[PDB]
Amino acid sequence: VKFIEMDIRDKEAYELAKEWFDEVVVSIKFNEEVDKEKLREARKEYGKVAILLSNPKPSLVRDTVQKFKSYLIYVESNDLRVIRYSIEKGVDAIISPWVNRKDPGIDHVLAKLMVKKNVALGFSLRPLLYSNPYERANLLRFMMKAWKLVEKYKVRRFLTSSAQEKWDVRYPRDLISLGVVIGMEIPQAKASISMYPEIILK
Repeated sequence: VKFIEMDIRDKEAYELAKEWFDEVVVSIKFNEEVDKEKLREARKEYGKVAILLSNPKPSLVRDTVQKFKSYLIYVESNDLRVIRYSIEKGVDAIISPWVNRKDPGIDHVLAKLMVKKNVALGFSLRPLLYSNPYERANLLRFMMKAWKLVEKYKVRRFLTSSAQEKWDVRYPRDLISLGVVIGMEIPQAKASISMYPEIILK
């Protein structure tokens, strides 16, 4: 089986993940404008790079999906309006929408739209690692609820470290264990780091 890490956000984490996965995608964060040159080099260098829009305005999302068609586009936002809109615009993935929210960041209506628009939901490990015991428990609760919805409607999904440091990276074995903890069966967790990433990449 070919395991894939869809979201690495640090150079040293990338080098380590490359030793453990068949393919690693590096996410380049942008908040106001997407820089073609900053991306261009990443492609030649890393090969596979995703544009990560962090708390973007709707206009930024629209522009990006139009201009950069050959790039994967991920959206991280805690604004339900932006999340819904990004899904409608057909971005490739919504990453951990429950972060900085008091709910899963996804519901029945949104899950249905995600499947229709072929948008994936990315489950990040990082938040759990950086949180204290109490915060971790709340995050897990929201992640579990998000998983049940994703499973119920067959929404594409993937597990990822979303690593910012070398020590945030995890071997497939341990990402699978994360999947089980949030409620996935072993095969589902395995598919979340192989089959689904393959479908998302095409």
